[PDB]
This record gives sequence, C-alpha cells and structure tokens, in this order.
Amino acid sequence: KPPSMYKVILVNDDYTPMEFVIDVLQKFFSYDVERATQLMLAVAYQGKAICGVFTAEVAETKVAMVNKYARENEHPLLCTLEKA
Amino acid sequence: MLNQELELSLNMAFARAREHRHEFMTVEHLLLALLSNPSAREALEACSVDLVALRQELEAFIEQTTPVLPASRDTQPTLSFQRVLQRAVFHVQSSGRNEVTGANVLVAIFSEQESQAAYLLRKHEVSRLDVVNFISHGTRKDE
Ligand SMILES: [NH3+]CCC[NH2+]CCCC[NH2+]CCC[NH3+]
Repeated sequence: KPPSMYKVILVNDDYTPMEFVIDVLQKFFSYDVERATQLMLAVAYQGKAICGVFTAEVAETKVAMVNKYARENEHPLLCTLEKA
Repeated sequence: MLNQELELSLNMAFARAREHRHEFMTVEHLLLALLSNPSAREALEACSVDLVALRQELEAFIEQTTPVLPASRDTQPTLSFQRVLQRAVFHVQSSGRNEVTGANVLVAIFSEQESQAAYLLRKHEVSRLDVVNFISHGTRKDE
C-alpha cells in the first residue's frame, strides 16, 4: 500500500490579482511565464486548476507554504490538495 | 538532546538535500542518512533488512519525487520531517532519558503514515514493535 500521490490545486476568487497568481506558479511550482499564465487563466476560467502532482509529504508542505505566502501578502488565494 | 552521532546524520541528510538543490529535505532523506547512523543501522541489521536495496529504493525515490529549486529560498524540511524529529525529542524527554539517538528517530518514522519511508520499512517487513523490542529489550533479533 504505497503512499498516494496528491494534486495541488489553486482556487479562484475575486480579490487576488492575476499578477499574484502568476507570481505563485513561478515561485512555488517552477513554471515559466507562459505556462504559468495559461494555468492562472484556467483557474480564472474553470474556477480552479491542478497545478501539480506530488507525493503526499511534499504536497502537504507545498500547500502550507503557498497559503502562507498568500496570507502574508494579504490575498485570499486558497490552495488545496486532493488525493489520486 | 541528540547525541553527536545523530547530529552528524541530521547534518548529512540536510547537506544531501542542499547538494542537489532540493526544495525539501524529506523523511526519506532522513532515513537514508540513518542507514549510516550506528544506532539506526544496528536496529535495522538486527531486524534483518537488506540495506543494499533500501538505500537503492530511497535514493531512487528521492531523485524522482523531490522538486528541484530553480536557478532563480533555501532547502526546507517537510512538515513530516519536523513531526518525526519532534516526536523523537518528546518521547525521549517523556520517558526520562537524556539523549535522542538515531534509533529513537527511526522509531518515530513509523508514525508518518503517508511517508514513503514508513512504507519502505513495512515492505522490508520491519514494524515499529520490532525496532522497539530490539532497543529496549535484548538484541531481540527478528530471528
Ligand atoms: N502521553 C504521555 C506519555 C507518557 N510516557 C510514559 C513513559 C514511561 C516509561 N516507563 C514506563 C514503565 C514501564 N513499566
């Protein structure tokens, strides 16, 4: 019974600037500008988007870091994780 | 208070991660470094575990699953890592002992359910009880 892998997701809200989301994708998910831009767009269009798939351990830490950054920059950018 | 041997291991795992610009020093980094920790190695050998394979598995897992930092924020311990270490410190204190050993840390790893490290230990048929029996009571070898 190997540990399960987890999707790290960003959810859409009306108060976070698109610029900040791009900042997040670049700083925490190592995306270049172009890939980061289309992922933020998908988040705004579809309401949420999978930004990566990591091991449970990494995913857990990653989600806590991203939310901490958002909160420190006074934005409501909510990051979550889902199994499978 | 972490005997000097453990410090070396903890420093070793930490360097292992930085050396590869890993975004995180994980529980798996911890276990691999513990393989060279006498206190920890002894408990595992006493449990009849193929240390050659385990090292191969952990090293392969770390390379493929640990995110690398962009050439453009230092290495960070996973929350799982922090819990393991804090669990070992607490138990040693709460059981009335002065030093934390690699074996104590090894024990604490079994509590991280979703860690690859706990999984690999179970795969080599080593349970928490097996390590605990060896540490506390005689060189209670698996067999
Ligand atoms: N959650 C509370 C921790 C309690 N720890 C008790 C450790 C006691 C070890 N000696 C036990 C006596 C064995 N007969």
